[PDB]
Amino acid sequence: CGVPAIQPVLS
Amino acid sequence: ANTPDRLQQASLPLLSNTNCKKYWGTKIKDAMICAGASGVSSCMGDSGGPLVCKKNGAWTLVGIVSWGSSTCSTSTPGVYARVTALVNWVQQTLAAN
Amino acid sequence: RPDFCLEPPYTGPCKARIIRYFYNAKAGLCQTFVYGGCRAKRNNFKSAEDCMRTCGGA
Amino acid sequence: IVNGEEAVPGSWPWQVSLQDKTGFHFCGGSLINENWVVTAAHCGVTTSDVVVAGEFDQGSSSEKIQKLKIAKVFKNSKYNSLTINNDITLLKLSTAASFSQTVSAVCLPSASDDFAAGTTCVTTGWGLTRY
Repeated sequence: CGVPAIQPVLS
Repeated sequence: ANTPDRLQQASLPLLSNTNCKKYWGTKIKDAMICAGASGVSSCMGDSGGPLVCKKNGAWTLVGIVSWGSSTCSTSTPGVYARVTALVNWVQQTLAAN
Repeated sequence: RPDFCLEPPYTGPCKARIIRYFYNAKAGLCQTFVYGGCRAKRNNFKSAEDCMRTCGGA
Repeated sequence: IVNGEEAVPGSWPWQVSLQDKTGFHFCGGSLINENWVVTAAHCGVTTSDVVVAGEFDQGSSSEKIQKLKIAKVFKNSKYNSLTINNDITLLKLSTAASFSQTVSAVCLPSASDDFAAGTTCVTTGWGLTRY
């Protein structure tokens, strides 16, 4: 959990 | 209007209950956690959403968007359900169904 | 007749987008509005009928 | 969110949208696994609402998302309508989410977890941008 395929950015 | 079509996000600082209380006083109950008043704010349509914090590299559910300034004031702390506190119930509920 | 029927719609401190009805005395009818999900006042129905049966003609 | 920034598609995979039959969005929610959604109690979810996972742009003739059905709702018994305390609900899915690359679950904290004040967290949603 808590590990997205696509890394979020800035935030 | 002001109803985004595209998901949004924001970064904000968790507040300590004490400093929260400096604004909302006794309104701040136990299963509540505050954050914000940093220049952003949750607003209409945001409730039930999430407040995540990085625990050991992973994204953790720290709070759930609840309520706050009746106007989405950015100088004002927003309050969320504090997961930590609500957790067991969650677990149990899960476990029983 | 009740007089809460004359109060303006109340959104509340909560953050949802909930559509509700409230009697609008100026207009003379119930109209829709967005409710925050908590701390509702009395002029706030889940339906126009209700709204009409209760504040109707107030 | 007031004063937020537009996010990168699929970067907050746990985030869903609760909508009505007409497709109207009234609250957010979070995925905690393929069968459960955690949301606020005052959202007033009901078995006839829909969970929508996969989105990012709500204004898209058609995307690649999942519309799931609500199996069952559980408001937490202690929720105080007046104080707003213990504002939580779990939605049990009728149909599980196919986890993907745009669809994942968020981690759940431990009861004794301690989150320090001043820490930076994030919040996301499709709520008003201006008041």
